[PDB]
Amino acid sequence: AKQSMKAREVKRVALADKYFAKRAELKAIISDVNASDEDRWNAVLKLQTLPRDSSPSRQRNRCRQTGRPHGFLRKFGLSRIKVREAAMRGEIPGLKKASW
Amino acid sequence: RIRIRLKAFDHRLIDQATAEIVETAKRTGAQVRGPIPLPTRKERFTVLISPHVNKDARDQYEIRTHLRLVDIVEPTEKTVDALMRLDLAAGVDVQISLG
Amino acid sequence: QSWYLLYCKRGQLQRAQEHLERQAVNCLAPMITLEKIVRGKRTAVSEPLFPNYLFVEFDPEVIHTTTINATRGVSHFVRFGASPAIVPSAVIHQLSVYKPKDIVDPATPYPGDKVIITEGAFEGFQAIFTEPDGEARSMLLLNLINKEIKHSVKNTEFRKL
Amino acid sequence: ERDGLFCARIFGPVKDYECLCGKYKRLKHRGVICEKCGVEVTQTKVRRERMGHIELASPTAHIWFLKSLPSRIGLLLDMPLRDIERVLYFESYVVIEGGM
Amino acid sequence: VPLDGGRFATSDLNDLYRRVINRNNRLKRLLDLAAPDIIVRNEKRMLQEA
DNA sequence: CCCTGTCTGGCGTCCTCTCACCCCTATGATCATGA
DNA sequence: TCATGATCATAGGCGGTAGCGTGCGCCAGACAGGG
Repeated sequence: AKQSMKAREVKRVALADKYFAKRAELKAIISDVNASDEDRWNAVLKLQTLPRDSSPSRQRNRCRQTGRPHGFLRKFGLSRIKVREAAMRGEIPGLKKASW
Repeated sequence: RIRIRLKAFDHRLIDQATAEIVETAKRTGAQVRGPIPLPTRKERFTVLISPHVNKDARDQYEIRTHLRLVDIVEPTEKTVDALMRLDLAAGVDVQISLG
Repeated sequence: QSWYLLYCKRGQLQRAQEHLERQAVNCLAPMITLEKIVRGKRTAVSEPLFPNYLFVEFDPEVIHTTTINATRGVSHFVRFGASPAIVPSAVIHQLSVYKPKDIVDPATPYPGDKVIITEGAFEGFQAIFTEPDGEARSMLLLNLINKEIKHSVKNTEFRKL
Repeated sequence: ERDGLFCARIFGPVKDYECLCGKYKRLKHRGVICEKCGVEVTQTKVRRERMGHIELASPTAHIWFLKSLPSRIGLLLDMPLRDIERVLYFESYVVIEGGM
Repeated sequence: VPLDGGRFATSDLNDLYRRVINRNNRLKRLLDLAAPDIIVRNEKRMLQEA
């Protein structure tokens, strides 16, 4: 992937980090059935106000080395290609070719 | 009683670690329960090995996390205290828990 | 015949102050309580804060000092100079009642203190009194690769075994 | 006693490669420091060369520059030695920042 | 040095450093719990002389 | 400021051998015996 | 069972309601007294 995409993501991550408490509180308010209607409306409007990159559902998991969006794995934080390279080169602990 | 949960990828290494902790226990205290083997976690992964496109071309790796449950029935003064200075070989995550 | 701060000795006021408070003599020192687990026992003693600093009222010339020397209360005058300096009595005059600093009981622990928790074999590591609950016993504040348990230790022990 | 005049975590181990707590004594295990007593398992020759410091609670005049005849603090300040001795032993007052 | 009698006739330097550290710790404690006005002076004189 | 007395700092051989000496006193705590 | 007495072990810097010091000597340079 490009440098720019990586930068965008980093930004998005930063924003998620920043606004977590507020966004979560707002979600809770909106959910809370034992609450005033006007308050709920205020909450949903307030959610709208916050930045979009603040959402965690915006950020895409990439390879931590290449930034490749597809073929990702969570345990390793790497795309399939780089993961395989890692297995071969010995740098992933415990990982070896499996047969059964 | 002190339950101890040894976890590692290498099984020979974990075995060595189990032994060593058992010795540490036995000299100081008395009635070590024993090195019980729990089930191993075989976390498998499939991946495409082609850079671009060959879907049937694949490699299937796995990680074998091995578990060893060692238990100490009588915690004495000396015994529990030994363990603090007696660190184990690396790549072996231990997990002690009294009671 | 007045208030004067002298570096003195300790603990036996009432005799040199028998010489003194035989008169209307005046005496004072800063104050502090001490909770100190002396030997397995919390002891509470509101003793003077300072070492030998002490306010005594007496009169210099007719009663010469070497006669009175044979007693405590005698290290020497507050001087800042050769002559025995006329001291102020700031506490007596404008600072009567104090010690709201704390009752810290200088360096002896309160609940939650961070110091030695075990000796003998397991010690070589400042494990922690997450609470000196009661000086009796528990299982240490130890921390390896599991849960952080608190003290492993009997009465005289959790602190300096 | 830690950490008095003779120490171990200030000045080093008493015995060579002999950690106070004792945990490192291998030929293929040199360089790593201790964790219990925190004594770097090295040599006892290093107790001949490590120095410690005392933080004085109030500053303190060195005697070699005060009373060596001539006094370097004396004929640096343009001030005779008797005034400097009567100031340094807390039985007078000298003026700093005299003002208008 | 040991004198092979259960006791250590110490060298003079450890005595001197021990006196400085005694007097300095007592001066830290006296500056801690507040000095009685014209009082935080005798202890500094003692430290300077040690 | 120009002497002239006082003061307090420096210094006072080398090499070797032998021997003694290097806290005791006071206070507090614990144990045992007697009432 | 309780209280008292005796014995043993452990713990710090003139000792005293002052005074101890007193039998080297030269040189030298600064600090100060007298004029």
